[PDB]
Amino acid sequence: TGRPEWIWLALGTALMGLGTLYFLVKGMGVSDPDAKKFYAITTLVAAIAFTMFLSMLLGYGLTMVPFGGEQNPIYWARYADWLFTTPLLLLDLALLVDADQGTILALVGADGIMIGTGLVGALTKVYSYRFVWWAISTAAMLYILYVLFFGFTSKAESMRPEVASTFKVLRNVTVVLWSAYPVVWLIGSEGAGIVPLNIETLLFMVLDVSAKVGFGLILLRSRAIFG
Ligand SMILES: CCCCCCCCCCCCCC(=O)OC[C@H](COP(=O)([O-])OCC[N+](C)(C)C)OC(=O)CCCCCCCCCCCCC
Ligand SMILES: *C/C=C(C)/C=C/C=C(C)/C=C/C1=C(C)CCCC1(C)C
Ligand SMILES: CCCCCCCCO[C@@H]1O[C@H](CO)[C@@H](O)[C@H](O)[C@H]1O
Repeated sequence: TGRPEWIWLALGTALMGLGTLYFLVKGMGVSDPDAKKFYAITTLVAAIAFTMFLSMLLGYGLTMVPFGGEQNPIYWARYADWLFTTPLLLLDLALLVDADQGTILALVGADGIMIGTGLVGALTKVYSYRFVWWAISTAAMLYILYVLFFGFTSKAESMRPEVASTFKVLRNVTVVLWSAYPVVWLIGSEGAGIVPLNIETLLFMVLDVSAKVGFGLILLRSRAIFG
């Protein structure tokens, strides 16, 4: 009939909006140039989330895809958000540990794949191929999560305990939250259609807010971002 997911779009909008504005204000107040690069990335992550939630709320970034004999709604704008915001989040982790330039290029890379395949999955009309795309995307994601868990922690260990242990909290936050997205896609409106669209918007919304504003509040309050 109508669109019951709207409420969680509206609450996502509110939350990314407040977070964007809060980061903007704290970021403008501080003088340290190193701390600033973190503000700039993190305020930008939130701002993009905000604009994409707000579009969706207003009914944009939505398409119908036929698969399994039905006409099925898919919010593709969501992938336009992730395309930019996930790699910016990795750049935050990467600058915290002084990652080598070519590790960063690998992650951004893996990441582009992850979002690009997720999206193609979300629009494929042969039901089983949707899961082929989904599996590739999850493979790229695991690769990310591996490098953050093995490669970056080893890097963090070269840093003062305070930047290491901030990194550890953020790594920990990223691993738990990111590792849930594939499960939601698989069981929700984009995959098996078990969990309906409203409940799935809710879940992604909570993961997104946690993965960006939650992440942001942890980083941007740390002494670790100061030079
Ligand atoms: C240097 C010179 C360059 C030459 C010209 C090229 C410039 C083009 C830029 C990139 C092209 C993207 C096109 C686009 O369209 O973007 C993506 C999308 C909108 O989706 P859709 O329209 O197909 O949805 C369904 C369709 N149906 C609802 C209307 C029926 O959603 C989004 O990522 C964002 C939506 C808007 C963001 C909200 C904040 C500010 C918006 C103000 C302007 C809006 C004016 C109408
Ligand atoms: C602010 C948004 C965040 C941190 C979003 C993270 C999203 C992912 C790690 C997405 C992962 C996906 C898969 C692993 C496979 C299927 C489709 C994707 C895009 C949802
Ligand atoms: C109310 C919503 C507006 C959000 C403003 C987000 C600001 C994004 O961040 C911007 O990144 C620049 C690089 O281009 C940095 O060097 C800056 O400090 C900043 O202008």
